[PDB]
Amino acid sequence: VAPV
Amino acid sequence: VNPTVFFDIAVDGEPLGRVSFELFADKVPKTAENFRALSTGEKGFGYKGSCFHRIIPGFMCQGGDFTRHNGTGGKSIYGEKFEDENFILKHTGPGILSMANAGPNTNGSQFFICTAKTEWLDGKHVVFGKVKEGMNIVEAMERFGSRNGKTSKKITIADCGQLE
Repeated sequence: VAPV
Repeated sequence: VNPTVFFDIAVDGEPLGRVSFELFADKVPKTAENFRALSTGEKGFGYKGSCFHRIIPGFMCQGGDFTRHNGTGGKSIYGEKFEDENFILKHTGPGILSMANAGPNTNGSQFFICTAKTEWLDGKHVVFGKVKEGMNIVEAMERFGSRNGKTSKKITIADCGQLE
């Protein structure tokens, strides 16, 4: 998703 | 002038191939330097031995969590977190190298390689590089992914460093  | 870094990818310990990246130090020097130094291991920590925890076909391959190996960790060469330098570059399509984050100014070490255009990420994620060689190897890594991101086989950066 591209978060951490 | 723009540095080039390489990742030697392995699948379950078996060598797959090499992906090389041009880092846009002209446009995003601080973000580029973080990735470069993490790839060289100069600061004593970095991507060597790390894995790609989330690979979604038709979206992206995410990695850079060298601390917890699952997306909850990673650290920058400038402390735990650093600011979003700028958003000059956009997610134009496959090959784009951009920073993962947990919100504004939360960049650490986690990054993603886009396997499609991700224009919704424009202005929220800092684009700092692109795949120069080995997009074919990224496509090969993508086939070990799944809709939820879980890898069918362990995709690891067996070796990494700076070319030229």
